[PDB]
Amino acid sequence: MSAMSIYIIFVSIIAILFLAIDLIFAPHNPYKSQSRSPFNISFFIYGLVFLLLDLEILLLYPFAVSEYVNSAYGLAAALIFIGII
Amino acid sequence: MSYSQTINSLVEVVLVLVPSLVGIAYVTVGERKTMGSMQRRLGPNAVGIYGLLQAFADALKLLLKEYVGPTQANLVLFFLGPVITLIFSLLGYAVIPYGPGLAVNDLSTGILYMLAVSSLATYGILLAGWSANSKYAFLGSLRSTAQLISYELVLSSSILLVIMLSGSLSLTVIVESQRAIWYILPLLPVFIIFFIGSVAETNRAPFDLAEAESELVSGFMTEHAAVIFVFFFLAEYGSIVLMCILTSILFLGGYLLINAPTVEGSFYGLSLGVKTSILIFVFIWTRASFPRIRFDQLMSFCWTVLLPILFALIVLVPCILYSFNIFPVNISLL
Amino acid sequence: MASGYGLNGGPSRCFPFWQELLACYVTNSSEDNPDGKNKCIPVMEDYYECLHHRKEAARVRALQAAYREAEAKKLQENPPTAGQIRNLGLLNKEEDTKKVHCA
Amino acid sequence: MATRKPAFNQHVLLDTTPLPDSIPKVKEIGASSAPLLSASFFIGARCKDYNDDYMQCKNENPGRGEFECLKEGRRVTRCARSVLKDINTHCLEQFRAHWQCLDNNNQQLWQCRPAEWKLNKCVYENLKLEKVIPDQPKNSTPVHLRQRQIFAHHAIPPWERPFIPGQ
Amino acid sequence: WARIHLIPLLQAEEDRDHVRRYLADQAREKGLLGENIKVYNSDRYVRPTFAVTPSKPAQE
Amino acid sequence: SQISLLLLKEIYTNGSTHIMLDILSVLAVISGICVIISKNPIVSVLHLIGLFAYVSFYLILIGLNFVGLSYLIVYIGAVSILFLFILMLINIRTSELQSNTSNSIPLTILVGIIISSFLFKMLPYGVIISNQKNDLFFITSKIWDGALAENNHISSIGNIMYTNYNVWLILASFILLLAMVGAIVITIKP
Amino acid sequence: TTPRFWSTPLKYCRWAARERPALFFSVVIGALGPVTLATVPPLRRLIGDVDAAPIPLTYPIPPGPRKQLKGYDDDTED
Amino acid sequence: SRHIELKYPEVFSHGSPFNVPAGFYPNLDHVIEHYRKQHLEEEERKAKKLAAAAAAAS
Amino acid sequence: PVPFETLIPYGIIIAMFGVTGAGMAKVRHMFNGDKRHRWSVDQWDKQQMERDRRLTGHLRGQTDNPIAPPGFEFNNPWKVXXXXX
Amino acid sequence: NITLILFLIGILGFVLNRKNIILMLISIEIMLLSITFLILLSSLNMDDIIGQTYAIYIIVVAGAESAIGLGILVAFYRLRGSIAIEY
Amino acid sequence: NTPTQTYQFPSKTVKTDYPLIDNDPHFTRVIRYARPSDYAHGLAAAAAGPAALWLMERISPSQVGRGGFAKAMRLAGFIGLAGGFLYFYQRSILRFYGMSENAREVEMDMREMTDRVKAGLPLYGESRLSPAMQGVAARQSRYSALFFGVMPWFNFVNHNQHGVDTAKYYQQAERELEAERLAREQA
Repeated sequence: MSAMSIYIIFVSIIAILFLAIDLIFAPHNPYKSQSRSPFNISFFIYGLVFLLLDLEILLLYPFAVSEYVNSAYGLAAALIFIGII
Repeated sequence: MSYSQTINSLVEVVLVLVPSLVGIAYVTVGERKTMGSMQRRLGPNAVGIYGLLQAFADALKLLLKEYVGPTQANLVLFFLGPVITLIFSLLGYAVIPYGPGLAVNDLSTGILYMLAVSSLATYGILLAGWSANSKYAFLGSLRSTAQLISYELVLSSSILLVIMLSGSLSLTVIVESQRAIWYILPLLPVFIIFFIGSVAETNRAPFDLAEAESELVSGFMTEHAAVIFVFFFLAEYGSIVLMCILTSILFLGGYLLINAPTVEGSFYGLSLGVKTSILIFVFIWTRASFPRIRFDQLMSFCWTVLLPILFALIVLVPCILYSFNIFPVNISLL
Repeated sequence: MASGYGLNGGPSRCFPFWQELLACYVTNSSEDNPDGKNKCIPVMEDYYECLHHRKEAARVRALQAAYREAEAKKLQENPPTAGQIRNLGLLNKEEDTKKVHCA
Repeated sequence: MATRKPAFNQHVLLDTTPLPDSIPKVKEIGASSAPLLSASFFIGARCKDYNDDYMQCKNENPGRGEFECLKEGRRVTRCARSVLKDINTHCLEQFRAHWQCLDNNNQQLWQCRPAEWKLNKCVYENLKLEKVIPDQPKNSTPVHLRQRQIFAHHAIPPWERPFIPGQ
Repeated sequence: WARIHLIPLLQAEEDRDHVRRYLADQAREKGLLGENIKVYNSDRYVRPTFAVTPSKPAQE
Repeated sequence: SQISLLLLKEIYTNGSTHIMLDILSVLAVISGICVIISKNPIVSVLHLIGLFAYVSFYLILIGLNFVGLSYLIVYIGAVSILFLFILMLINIRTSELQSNTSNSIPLTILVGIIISSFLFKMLPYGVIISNQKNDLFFITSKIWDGALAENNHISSIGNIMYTNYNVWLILASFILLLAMVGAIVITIKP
Repeated sequence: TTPRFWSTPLKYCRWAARERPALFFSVVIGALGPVTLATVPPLRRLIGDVDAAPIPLTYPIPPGPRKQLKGYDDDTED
Repeated sequence: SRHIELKYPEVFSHGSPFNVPAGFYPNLDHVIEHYRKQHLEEEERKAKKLAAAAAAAS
Repeated sequence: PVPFETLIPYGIIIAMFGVTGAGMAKVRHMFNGDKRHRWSVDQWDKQQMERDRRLTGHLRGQTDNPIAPPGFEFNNPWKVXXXXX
Repeated sequence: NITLILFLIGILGFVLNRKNIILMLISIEIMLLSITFLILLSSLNMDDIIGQTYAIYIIVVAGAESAIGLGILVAFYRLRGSIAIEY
Repeated sequence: NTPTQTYQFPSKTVKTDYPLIDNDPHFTRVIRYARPSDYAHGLAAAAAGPAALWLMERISPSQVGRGGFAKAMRLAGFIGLAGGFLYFYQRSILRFYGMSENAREVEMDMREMTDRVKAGLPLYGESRLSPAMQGVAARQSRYSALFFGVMPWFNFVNHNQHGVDTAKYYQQAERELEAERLAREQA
């Protein structure tokens, strides 16, 4: 059994124990139209520029683990790619 | 091998996960005591000897407190966000090397694993604010999600500069490659930007609108009771410790120092701990020292200051590496 | 596949079959003899075999049947155990090596 | 079998059928990775021609190099075996020191320089086989002959010196 | 360069195993099906993708 | 004679269990079905993220670690976060979005049989050899000249994507540039 | 009040260094990439800082015909 | 035309130069020779058209 | 003066890292047969360890012998799998 | 095989949906993931890194087109105030 | 000094009028073989851009604000300079391709390369790139100037894949090495 599989199971188990304690031993009582408004476009921009810039960083990660074979020629294309973005 | 594989994996997981949670518990006790000494006060000194049981009192109190969920929107969805945040906040510890290869998973793609699990943790915050069925708290959780993704870009841009130096995503190889020099010296601006990004990534002050109650519209985390508070708080301290460990790994030489297997391992663990603890102290030090930045200013800081510098450094650094014939080899070495 | 760049940084495993097929076409097809591309037909079938393995799969399905039909007819008085095989070719386990080899 | 990296293997398949008698026999090399690695440059020094010839034979017969290069494969096994026989009869203590250090140090050659320098000297003075690395930068000392190692976990003592033949 | 010096002695040992096991699967085929099924029209050696395996694993 | 072929369990260096691909496959389909029958669109996107994770987890377990983690970072980490932000800001009445799915069920059956029967015939053996007594086992062995200096999949991609295939990278860059300029031009007050 | 670049280029540069430091010095650092790509490698040649040869990433097959070796034949076994 | 002519004959030079097994790449000498012939004829066909016509003829 | 009580949690945090480091180093070393473990294991390294096991039985076993024992030519493991190719 | 079933799920999204235009955007994402998963598995069978490269550019382009589509939806919703088709 | 392989790689043969000199000449070779007319055509085409924008402002005024036209001219002047330079490069490189009359260029190439043979230097020079990466550069910029209306590319690598059988350069060098030998003896 891989140490990574047991790790995932244990972390999940911890989360269930915390839920179980507060579900079993904590008290519980029955203690429990809507207007609308326009939303701010800045939220769409933050997500949009994050996503598009997140993709470009992802595309540069192969270069950082391939710099030796890429050498000067691969660096040119990386610099061309960086300049465009 | 010598004994059972399952036994080894049990013990290795228990050795990393259990002492980690002990350390996360005492980072909260240390935060209160460090800010207190800075505030001419004591901090927790009565719950247990020297206040050493304070975090255990807090956790048990909250775990036995009653939870007040929303107006029956959904049982599963309400807990779904908190569960995701805690699990993926803790999953990143599995690639931390406490010595060369001394990790739960000695992964060659380890840096990308850490980035992925952090991206999956932002879901819980966003899925919580929506599930609360309060349009006021949703906007705060929305602003907190915008800050987390924006500064995720700052961290992965900084990390890309470190990978260019070491030529590898293995956390072990990054650390071994610092026997030449700790990357904080050649990449000093990157280390400062990365540390600032790690504070913002953790919703920590001066970037702490998520828990700010004095700001009129802020304080999304402030409506979390009982078990849900424990989930979110543990996830946050767990991420603070992991962002300090990763900062030491990338820039402070990881487990490196300044014959028996037990003592070599202890010294490597201690050196990583000392470096991590110092950054935890600085982390507490900045919360006590600064006022809070407005949401519009913190987004402008990320997108008009930190990122333009980082993308400029992304051009310069490989040009320096090529110009000095120092593009590293990418094969398994170190 | 035909690219010539494999998963481990080396070349792709079907690339030699792809180079041969292109080699057969370029040197046996032309404008003068459009029927010269017929020779490249067995080479094409080898390339598709490398990619997909439908012939080799078919051959082993048949051979496993005969193999697993011969073992039922025979009676294994004392087949080697997993522990002994693990001792095959080792520095101090000649008896296990001899037993597994039926020597 | 294929050179693909497995991801779901749960079993090992062995075949006890030997080689046909028409093929001359050969004793396989019985040395583990760490001893082979401490003796690699020594094997390279003596058997480079046969190693090159074997590889060139395979390149001359694409798709057929396993077969019809067997006789050249057998030479490469015998020459390497001669170097591990000669080392074990003349440098055994120094040989065991270097490969035991290598096995304890992630098989990283730069972690065992004192043990390497001791073996390099002994081998050269009995077998006339010398370690050589092509194309090292002429403006620096060869990395394996450097008194200090940057990536070494323990610092090389100052009383343990590199072996430069002719001194 | 250390690995380069070791490659031919390790490759030649793997080459004899492939030759050994390929001839054995040939002899088994002829003694079971009566003739050798041709997978490739080429005469080159192709490393197997499938292998005939016993219906059961080792007992222990 | 004797038993020429020896099959025995591997003890260490074992390898992952092929059972776990089947749970990941079924969990992807269930999550897939939950996407298009979900009442609320936000719940539909939450099931979409689960579908992304199961595919990503599947790719990781077969050894496609870089692309599998790329899915987690890119699709779940940024595309899905953008979808939920917009969906959770817009006014949605779930009642206005419910079609009578029973009216679409006969067409659903006909489409499923027709399309599946055509594309399945097009799948190469690699994708159909081990799905739906005599079973075929895959055999693997070592090479030494090929294993001199292994590249990880990310390295192998890096060796060619800036040099041999850099026209694709340029094309993608201009597509990313168009997306940033376009999405901005149509949303924000100038 | 802010200077214009195309009329007075140097005055604009001083203002940008002082009033938009993050934007100005990103352009300066970004332009240092190409500058070191033009200066240092010529500089390094003059001083004698030579580039290291590439390390082998494949078996280095010897160029030329085979050498026709005579040694370690089958009769040499045992 | 039934015979396909490669727009990119240089695809015969593709292939990873890393981790190359001995005897992996097939021999392409005949392929190289094919394109030496095609290049030499074309160069010779231009060599005669301008030497015979537009020169020594006008 | 120095507020030592404030520094005690840091000592606990530092000591927890040491416990993990020492513990992980010890159990891994016992698993490897009382020798230091491997790291940055690539395909060549894994193959050399499998070749070490078919000489000694142990994936970390070492032998300087120039002559392989009988049955070495027969114990090269061909790994079998059912699905992922 | 799983990749084929996923393509049907994306196909079936257009069959069953008369009024949810957001589901139309999601069903394209399902189709594109199904086709990329098929390329990835085939690239593993044929030991070809170009398949992984092709899949990376599909992720880049499909991520790029998701952003354009959401931006177009935002410009649409700014004027209408609804993403519901009256049917 | 003949390597017995004067045609190392499979090149693409294209039907043109004039002999092929170089499928991928070096940037500096394309600047040094430029004719005075190529420069004349280069600036004249470069001047056309801003001149057309200027003429489009004189006949049909844009009604732009105070500084708008200067900004537009700056972009037009750069567009014309980029467009004009690519036109200049195409005119010189088309003679290497054999797609334009190139008798003068054929002569000086035959001269220039022959001098290198007898001096011992490589025909196309020495490269810091691996031989595999030289193939990548050769297969990227080969005939690339025919695509200049869409995407620009220039050869800055020193590789040995120029599309031409190199026997012609060695025959001349050998042939006039003996002429200088006989002349030296007769002295």
